[PDB]
Amino acid sequence: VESSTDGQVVPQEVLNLPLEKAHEEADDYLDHLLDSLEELSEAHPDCIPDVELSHGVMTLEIPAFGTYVINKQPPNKQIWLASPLSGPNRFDLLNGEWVSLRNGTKLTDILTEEVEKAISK
Amino acid sequence: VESSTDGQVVPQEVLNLPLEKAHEEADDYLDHLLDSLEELSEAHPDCIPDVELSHGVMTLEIPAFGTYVINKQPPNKQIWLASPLSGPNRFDLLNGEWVSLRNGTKLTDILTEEVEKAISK
Amino acid sequence: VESSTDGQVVPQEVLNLPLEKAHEEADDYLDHLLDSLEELSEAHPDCIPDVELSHGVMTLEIPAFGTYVINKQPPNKQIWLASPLSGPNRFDLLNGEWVSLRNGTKLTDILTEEVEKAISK
Amino acid sequence: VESSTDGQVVPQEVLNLPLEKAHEEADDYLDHLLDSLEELSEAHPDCIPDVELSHGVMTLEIPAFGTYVINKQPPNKQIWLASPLSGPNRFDLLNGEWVSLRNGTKLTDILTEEVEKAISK
Amino acid sequence: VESSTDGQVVPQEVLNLPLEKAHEEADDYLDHLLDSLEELSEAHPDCIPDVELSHGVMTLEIPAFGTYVINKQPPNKQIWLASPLSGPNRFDLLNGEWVSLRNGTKLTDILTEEVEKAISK
Amino acid sequence: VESSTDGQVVPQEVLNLPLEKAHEEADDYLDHLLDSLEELSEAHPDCIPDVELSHGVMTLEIPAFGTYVINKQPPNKQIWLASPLSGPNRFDLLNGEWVSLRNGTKLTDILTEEVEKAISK
Amino acid sequence: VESSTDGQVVPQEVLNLPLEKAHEEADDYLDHLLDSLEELSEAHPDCIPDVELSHGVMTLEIPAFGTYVINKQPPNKQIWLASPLSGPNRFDLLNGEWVSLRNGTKLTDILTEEVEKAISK
Amino acid sequence: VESSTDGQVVPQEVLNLPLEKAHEEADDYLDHLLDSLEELSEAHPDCIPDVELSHGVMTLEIPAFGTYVINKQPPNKQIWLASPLSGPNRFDLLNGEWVSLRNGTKLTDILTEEVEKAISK
Amino acid sequence: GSHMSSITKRLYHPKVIEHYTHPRNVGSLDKKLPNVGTGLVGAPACGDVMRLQIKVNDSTGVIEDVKFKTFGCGSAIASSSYMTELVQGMTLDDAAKIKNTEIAKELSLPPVKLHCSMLAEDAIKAAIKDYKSKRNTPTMLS
Amino acid sequence: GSHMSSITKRLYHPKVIEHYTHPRNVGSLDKKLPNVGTGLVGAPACGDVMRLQIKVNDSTGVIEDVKFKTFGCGSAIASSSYMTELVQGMTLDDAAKIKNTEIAKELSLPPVKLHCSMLAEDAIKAAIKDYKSKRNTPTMLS
Amino acid sequence: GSHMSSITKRLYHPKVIEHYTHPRNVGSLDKKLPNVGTGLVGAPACGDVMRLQIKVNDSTGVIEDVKFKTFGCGSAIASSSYMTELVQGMTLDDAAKIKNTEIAKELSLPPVKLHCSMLAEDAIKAAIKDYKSKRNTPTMLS
Amino acid sequence: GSHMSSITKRLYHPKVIEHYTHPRNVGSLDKKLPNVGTGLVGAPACGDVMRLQIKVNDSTGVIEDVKFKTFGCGSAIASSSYMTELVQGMTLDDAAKIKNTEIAKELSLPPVKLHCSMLAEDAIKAAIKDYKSKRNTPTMLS
Amino acid sequence: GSHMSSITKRLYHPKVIEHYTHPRNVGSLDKKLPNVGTGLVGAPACGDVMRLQIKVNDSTGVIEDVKFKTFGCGSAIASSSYMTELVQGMTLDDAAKIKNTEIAKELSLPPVKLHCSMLAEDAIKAAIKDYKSKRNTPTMLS
Amino acid sequence: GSHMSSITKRLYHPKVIEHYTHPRNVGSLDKKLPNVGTGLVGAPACGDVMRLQIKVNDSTGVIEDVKFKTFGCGSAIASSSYMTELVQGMTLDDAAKIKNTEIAKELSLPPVKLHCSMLAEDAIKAAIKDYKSKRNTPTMLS
Amino acid sequence: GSHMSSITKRLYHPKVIEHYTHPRNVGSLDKKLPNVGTGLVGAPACGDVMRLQIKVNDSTGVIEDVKFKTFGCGSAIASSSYMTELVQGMTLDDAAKIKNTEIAKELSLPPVKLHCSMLAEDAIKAAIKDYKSKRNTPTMLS
Repeated sequence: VESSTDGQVVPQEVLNLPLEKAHEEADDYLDHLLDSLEELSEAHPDCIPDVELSHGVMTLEIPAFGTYVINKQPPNKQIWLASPLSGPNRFDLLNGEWVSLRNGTKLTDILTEEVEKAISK
Repeated sequence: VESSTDGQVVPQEVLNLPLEKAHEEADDYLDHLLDSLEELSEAHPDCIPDVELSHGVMTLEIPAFGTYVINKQPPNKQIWLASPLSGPNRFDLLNGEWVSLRNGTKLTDILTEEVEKAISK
Repeated sequence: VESSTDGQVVPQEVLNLPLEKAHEEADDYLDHLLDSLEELSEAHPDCIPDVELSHGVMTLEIPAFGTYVINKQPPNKQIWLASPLSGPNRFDLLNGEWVSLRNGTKLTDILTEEVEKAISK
Repeated sequence: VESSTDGQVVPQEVLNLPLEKAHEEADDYLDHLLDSLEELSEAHPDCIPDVELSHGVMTLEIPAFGTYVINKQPPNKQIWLASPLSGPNRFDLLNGEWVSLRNGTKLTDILTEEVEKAISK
Repeated sequence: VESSTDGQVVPQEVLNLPLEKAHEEADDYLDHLLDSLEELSEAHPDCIPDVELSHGVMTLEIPAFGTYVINKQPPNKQIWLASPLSGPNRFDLLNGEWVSLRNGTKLTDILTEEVEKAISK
Repeated sequence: VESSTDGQVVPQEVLNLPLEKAHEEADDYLDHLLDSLEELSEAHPDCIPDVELSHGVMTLEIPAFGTYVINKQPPNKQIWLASPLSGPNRFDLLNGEWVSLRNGTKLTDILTEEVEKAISK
Repeated sequence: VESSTDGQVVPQEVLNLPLEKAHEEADDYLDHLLDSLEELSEAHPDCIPDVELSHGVMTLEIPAFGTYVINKQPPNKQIWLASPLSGPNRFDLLNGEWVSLRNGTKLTDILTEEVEKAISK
Repeated sequence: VESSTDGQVVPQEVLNLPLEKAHEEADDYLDHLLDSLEELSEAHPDCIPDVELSHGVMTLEIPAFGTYVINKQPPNKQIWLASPLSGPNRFDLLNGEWVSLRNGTKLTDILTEEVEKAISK
Repeated sequence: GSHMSSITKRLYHPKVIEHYTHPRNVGSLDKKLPNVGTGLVGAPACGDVMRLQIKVNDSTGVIEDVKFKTFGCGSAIASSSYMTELVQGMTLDDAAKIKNTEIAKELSLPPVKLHCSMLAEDAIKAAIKDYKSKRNTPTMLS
Repeated sequence: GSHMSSITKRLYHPKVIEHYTHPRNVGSLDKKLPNVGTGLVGAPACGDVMRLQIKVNDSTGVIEDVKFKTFGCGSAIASSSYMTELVQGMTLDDAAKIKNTEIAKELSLPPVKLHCSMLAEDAIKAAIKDYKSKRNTPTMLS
Repeated sequence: GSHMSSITKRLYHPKVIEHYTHPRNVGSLDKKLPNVGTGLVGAPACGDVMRLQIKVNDSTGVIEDVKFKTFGCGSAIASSSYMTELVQGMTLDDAAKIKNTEIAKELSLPPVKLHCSMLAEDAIKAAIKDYKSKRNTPTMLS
Repeated sequence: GSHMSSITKRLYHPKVIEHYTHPRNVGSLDKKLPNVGTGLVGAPACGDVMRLQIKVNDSTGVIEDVKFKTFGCGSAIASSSYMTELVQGMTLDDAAKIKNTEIAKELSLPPVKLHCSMLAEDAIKAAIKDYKSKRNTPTMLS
Repeated sequence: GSHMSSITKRLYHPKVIEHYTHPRNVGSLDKKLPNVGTGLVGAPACGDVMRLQIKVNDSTGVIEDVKFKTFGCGSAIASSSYMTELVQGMTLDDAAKIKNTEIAKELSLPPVKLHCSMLAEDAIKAAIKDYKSKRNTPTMLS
Repeated sequence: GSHMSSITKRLYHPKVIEHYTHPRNVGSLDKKLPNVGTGLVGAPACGDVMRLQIKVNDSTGVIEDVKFKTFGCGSAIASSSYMTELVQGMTLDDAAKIKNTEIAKELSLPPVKLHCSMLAEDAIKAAIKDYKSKRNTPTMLS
Repeated sequence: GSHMSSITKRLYHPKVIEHYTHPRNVGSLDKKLPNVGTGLVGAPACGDVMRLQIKVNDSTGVIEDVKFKTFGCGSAIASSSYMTELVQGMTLDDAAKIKNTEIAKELSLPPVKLHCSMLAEDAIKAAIKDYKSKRNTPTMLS
């Protein structure tokens, strides 16, 4: 979203029309997903692993199940990540979401599912 | 897709429904980029000779009908291809296969087609 | 089984034979390294809830029961380790487990035990 | 057990008890894998045309089967592998064979049995 | 023509009139040298030692008799060439062929001759 | 095993249970590889002449019946060996001691025997 | 030859007398080592289909028995050689031919015989 | 030669023929170049009191009846020597054995004669 | 992202609440010649069938309802729940985020094998990629 | 291409045989509001005109029948055969691989721009982009 | 490695000859408290059942004989031949030198998944991991 | 591994549950000539014996049961109860996966004496250094 | 370069076919004040002359035919055939292209000096260093 | 090695005392499936036959006794003595240390000469690695 | 070596032709007091002594003929043949060239210990270095 006018819009004539979620891309991605994983975090007896941002690269805790330590790929490309079962991927943007370059799948809110399905089983 | 399963697409009720194919996905485009590219390289007295992968630099060699040697883009991006008939070509996978970072053409079987279009004439 | 996925094998009535435990192997036993820092602990009534992940340095934080420090050794041998009560070690994989190659005692399941024995003493 | 000869040992002195194979030396077991292929891939005009052998890189070239490039990982550890459908592997020497830190498999004949399966189909 | 037009000069009314085109100039065609010998490579019974591309820089050679390693001159000029029968000499473009700075000879179509004259004698 | 125990055995319940060898983890192998080269090394009217001790190298010296000279392998791997009749060896620790890449031989006690076999003849 | 005479300005009276091949210039020996070695090492359905060309190494590539790789010693001495069949050979010249310094032995046309003994056995 | 055989070149149908004294290389200089620089150093109250080698170099240390230090010369040359009564030599091997390239001498037995001519007087 | 705000999001699991809102297998969709997919899974040894039918509005493109079924093993119920939570309230692009790996590390106990209740990703990718051929937009298909 | 391996491609291509096997001048398609494209490209003076028409199933999205015609040049019959092999068995994304340069410098032979005998790729890029406006999927077309 | 050398060696395929020479599904082994594995595996979904029972000498540690059973899939017969030719006549170092991707990419055309048509690597690895626990050597088992 | 997951596993102590399952010094094993280990250690300081006999399946390589004993020291009871939680239901590559340094600083509180209250892991390093010899594979023993 | 594609083109002798095309020592040429070169070189080792005379168009600058005489050695004849393959049907920038080191190491076994047989390219370098002058352009010579 | 320490060592060896301890070649062993190795070697060109049979306590993994025979060569007597001396009271791993170039170049004298007058190590590597095969562990052997 | 190139070279082999040329073990040499070497080597595992007698010209130094014998193993005949083809028509700076390495990896297999039937270059290294001594040129001998 390059309009950047969310709030001054949506009073029932464009709120009955579909509007896509805002993207900055980077500021929005940090604002949304990083604290969607923190909403889950500590102050309950339903256990948690915590959220991390070690050097401004997301390094979300996945200690018990899976390995999804996000890194940056050496110069000329951004983001190196490796799935423990389906192999590596390179992440770039496509509509402000981080969408893989090798299979076109996101991770925008999949990480939120992972954490609270690690306490369902 | 990150199904990453041995079979379990074959019980015949999802074998008649569509699903992704050829996206396993970081070495897939070195198996379908070399699918019959180097197959016609020897073991015939006719056809076309010498088309082979070097140290991981995949090339197309045809008598005098074209050339593709994989190249790298200028800093901030990587992987480049060039044609003497359309000049600069930019590449990197986008959501699956190779997809131009110049437009949206794919060299995935361009290399294979031209090996045997040099036997046609 | 180096595929690390092998669906539609042993539905559990044609098994009655030993079943192989996962190998990935680059990050397989980093999901066995911790197995109670997302399945247990963290905002639980007992002590030591802290967890930290750098970009490949991840251990349970248990200073009283002694922490291990994951380090890398100068180029010639991979990984360096430090143990308060048994001095420095050199570690490499064997089948995917993170172990000294001079012994069979891993730190993989040691940190699993010590987080839930921190409740007792 | 190192010598420079075979013979002048066991001249039918004992012959009812055989003995498991020696493994002299470290890089001789990168010559054994090579040796197998030349009459399990070539000397016939049918099917598979070539298996490239490069300097300081060993490759396997099969059209759609996929290719295996034997790599090295950053100095600290030697030899890295990436399979076109099996995922990442790594190998370290044992008694002078190159033994995977996955299932304990050896690539002496992994990349020899695909080669003669090429001939079949 | 230096506008890269060689279409619409071919319906015959100017194709009869003398015009010369074979210019690469470098970037930009390799069909006149690198893979002009690919046809004269190996598949067919005649023995030829190599045409194969290296690491991504053309170093075309005939290891039989015509070693003329294609190299770059140290910075301040471009192109260096070897000769087995007259030692090395500096070379540079003059018309997009690699031209001798001695008095002008071009190895563009000469190495083509040598390969099929190395099986004749 | 990094038990690090200083006894607390012998009341005769564990003294009827076999105790083989407990790992160093780095110290012990170096020892005993020089404890017959510091007990028969020199300074006796008959015994081997001398073993010169060095910093960052270790050797056995015998006038002409040869020895194993310990060296290091360039970064990627560690240990390198040369000898008058065993040729080049390398070693890795993987059986709880220094495992030869020739056949798994450990040189900790070989040097001990060679010293007093050079006293034999 | 220093004379740069291999006459026709002689009636070949000079030639009758014992005269031995000598390589001049320093690119000449390339077409006498890889002239002889690669001559039966590419494409036929009798065995061996291709050879690789690389920068800084130029040897025979045969995946029938393993290979010899010519290395280079760090600045102080030029050329090195190593084999897992005869250890680190070490290398220079002495007659303008490739002369290993193990015993002064050449290997200019020896390895030729192992290309046509790959058919025999 | 280039050997890899020392056994089955001795049953006395080839040892009744001269069986030549080989010199090579990383298997005949380690202790057969150090055959008296430690033999007559210690393990006796008699002889000469000392000759000792350096750490990572070899030196002759006869008290005042000359000396030799193996030296090195800037890159363009590997290894160098000096003799008190004739100035500096240069040392390099060419047949396995080290040979002066200043006049032709091998220090294999120079450092053997001197050692026991210093017991004499 | 997520706000309420409480930490009882893990106290009661999302899946029950999702199921409760709009059961099952009915949904809401518009009618035109482009029409919604139907997804299935099989195996008779395991016995599993997971019928994932998306019902997608064609005036917003948003999956309003995609409901699951489960037959066979009881561990495929949970698996298909988070494949009907992430995909709703988003378009087909952001309903293809899902990875098998999401639910294939949660019944693990890591093996070298794979279960028949690690297939709920493929269950709904037999419906949304059967709605990229019947929706006549194969862009997101591959 | 695929592993077989076939080294008997010696003055033979099964592409012409494949065109012969299926009809011509219709194929397989479903009747619905999204409908198949039609392609044309021609040069009047040269007299060469190639009509490549895709007839594509609108419920699987895979091109099952690809028609070709060639008029004028006889060296363009061969060019059209490569727009009738690869495109089949695949969706539009995996059938938009081809370039004009793919077949154009495979005609001939001299430097830079060639003749105009070939037009085969252009013919089916007027047919797949007229099935990205009639299929109703703009993004691929641009 | 291996040589013969003959130009007619690959004309024929080894697998059929090997299967034929032995008659039929019987091997040689030693009898003692440690004992040879059994390698049942089954997929009712793809219909292929196998059974790779090793018969291994316990006093030399050399696989003497191992045979396959293949039911269901007919293209899995010749993919069970690599678990009865490398192993037979060779050591227990050659017991593990196989992959499941060694034999499951050939029919393919590599997809995202694989195929459970052949499960012969798994079958002998249900028998050599039952001969690292019955053999009594769990060092390379896990 | 497999978890509820809830912190109810920390509300009650695991050691008590472990003790409850099969008291005392009784297990299950496979009876054959290479027999299960015997695990003992003794300190004459408090005159006590800690007995951690492993009873191991000799055909799957999994410790079925190991039951502890502790005398004297009242803080050594808990010390010997986590050498039985881990190794049961797991391989013999997971039997030896624990150091004495694991348990020999858990009452620390850095002191001068580590006492004879933390010798428990030396009683199951007397059980696997007796079992691996009897099992006939001292590969990981030494 | 060269495309036909036929790779059995040079399996049989090129030279015979080339010689056969123009019988016998008669080429095609134009004449004005610029007039064709004349080129010989001795070789009394053979006891004969190799006479390579270019016959060149003086209005297009393309060597129509080059006509050569060779006697003596039977290998000398085949060293004068590749100086008549390449140059014909091409310009005088392809007559200045050719190297004297092209044919001077083909018989050999790389020497350091030309043999009597080899000197064929010296007769066409006596034909282009006499034609360039007569043609009135010594520019390309040096 | 081990700091005994002998500072009174001259030219004597206790190897003779060790061999006698039990008369050759008999010693002590345990009886069950790991039956002790029998190792032989012979030279047809030196005439020496050395028989080394280890006798091992199977339940402790420690070789109790090994003694040698030596025939033919008188210089092969010393070679066998060290091999037997070293490995008594020690683990099987401690008997996998020994190299054949322990005794091969420690006879005589330049690398040029090698003899068959010392093959003692080979005979005990046909008894400690023929033991491992019968002991049902191949993971210290290879 | 030089590319002629024979394309039927592989089908035949020089070794048979070389054997055929001399009936029977007859060669050519010059007679003077400096005389040809006489060379043999025996492997007791090959069971035969391979007799390689060089017959060398003494006025050019060129090996005209060198003949072989072989008995016992049929795998050593090939090795001795290739140690007469290589050195014929060569000088003693091209026959002091030859390496054992040539034939020391051609019966591979794994050459962990150098096979006896690869010792057929030691037969002629007892002839050409017994030539240097008798020809009065040793230094290359040492």
